[PDB]
Amino acid sequence: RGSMTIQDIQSLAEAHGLLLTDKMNFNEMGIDFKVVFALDTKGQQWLLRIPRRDGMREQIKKEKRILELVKKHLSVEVPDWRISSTELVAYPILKDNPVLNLDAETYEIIWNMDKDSPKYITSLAKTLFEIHSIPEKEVRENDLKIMKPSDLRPEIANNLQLVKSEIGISEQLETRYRKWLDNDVLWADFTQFIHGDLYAGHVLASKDGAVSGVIDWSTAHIDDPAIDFAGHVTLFGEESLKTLIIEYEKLGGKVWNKLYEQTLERAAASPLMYGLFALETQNESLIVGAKAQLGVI
Repeated sequence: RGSMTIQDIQSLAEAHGLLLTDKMNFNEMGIDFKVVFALDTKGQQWLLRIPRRDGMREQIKKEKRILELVKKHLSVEVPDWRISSTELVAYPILKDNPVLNLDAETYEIIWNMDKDSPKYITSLAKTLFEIHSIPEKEVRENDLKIMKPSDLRPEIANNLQLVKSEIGISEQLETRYRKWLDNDVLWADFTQFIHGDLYAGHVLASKDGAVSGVIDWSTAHIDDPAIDFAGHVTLFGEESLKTLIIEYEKLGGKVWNKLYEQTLERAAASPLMYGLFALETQNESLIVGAKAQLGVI
């Protein structure tokens, strides 16, 4: 970006009680945050998230609350936000690398783990169980979004009609979403605390596939549990999804007979959810990417 120097970053961090070496890497793929991998003067590795624009205070305080809450309930590491202002978010680096990363240029998937690892399935299922176990009372106490079963279909109906109007959508994708909305028996009669964007990019694991951490908690709220399975089906396939649901159930994960079906519809609905995102932001580059996934390109 060249928007700020290492000295500018050292000054920001020092102002929040963090003294940084001049050894820094950048990740500029984030639309909301400039990301920095930094070293403090004791050799501790830090992740800095520096907001790209003003107005993100509510977003940052909410994620802070979410991390404080999930920290009490998960066996795996989550970011420990020791700094959290409108100017800077900072946490010490966690134990393991993400399951995959994206090529800086092309956004090609680079697997850090053997995708076929069954230790990924057993450990991911345990984490899913602990996240989904987080009590509603505690969620309400933290002023987080709570979607009830009866809220889900109205909301997605409104998303469909909005995205069709503003971005456009293929006849085949629109009819799949309409059939999904009318297919009552797919929709669970309970909602649970979910990560809200749980896919391999946000899961930290050893090379053998043992999940040790989960990052990027900004989207966490009470909603359709199937949202937390959707990101698995794309990258790992339907057989792997079946193995995961079974492993989840064995732990006492609350399922229904159509969780499988709902997950596939949720995954097939990524282009609609990206439509929504790209539409709020108003970034023209993002709207064009949306059109492509929605099949109007």
